[PDB]
Amino acid sequence: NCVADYSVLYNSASFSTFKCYGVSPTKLNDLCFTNVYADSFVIRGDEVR
Amino acid sequence: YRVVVLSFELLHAPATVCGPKKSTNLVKNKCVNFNFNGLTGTGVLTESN
Amino acid sequence: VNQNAQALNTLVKQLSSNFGAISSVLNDILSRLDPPEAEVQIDRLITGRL
Repeated sequence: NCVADYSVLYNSASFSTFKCYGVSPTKLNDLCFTNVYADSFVIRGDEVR
Repeated sequence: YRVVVLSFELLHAPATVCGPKKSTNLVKNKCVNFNFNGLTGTGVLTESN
Repeated sequence: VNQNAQALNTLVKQLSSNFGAISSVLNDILSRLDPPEAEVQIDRLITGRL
């Protein structure tokens, strides 16, 4: 129940990893979804893979 | 390395989160590329009972 | 009449099969994936539907 602007994230150029599966990252602004229950944590770099 | 995973749910139900876009006018009885609630396609629309 | 109707009914229902693709709807793949990745899903639908 809120507007998702994915250009703010995608075009910020701070995020070293942008990996999208099943969806292209440039069309996230185009599709509407039921929900996007996001998750958050802190990990090591070598384990980001 | 700070990590967020965004899992998007694309199911057959009303959408809550949607990308920035502009809703336009509705044309009836004429062949149109249409997008209702994320459902995209091409066809003509008729009033239904 | 029954056999011919069954043959077409089976042909219609095969359109809802994924054949390994992420979605059986061709428009859903095009709206979600870029051509470098949208195509790979489409050949999976083309192979099954052909």
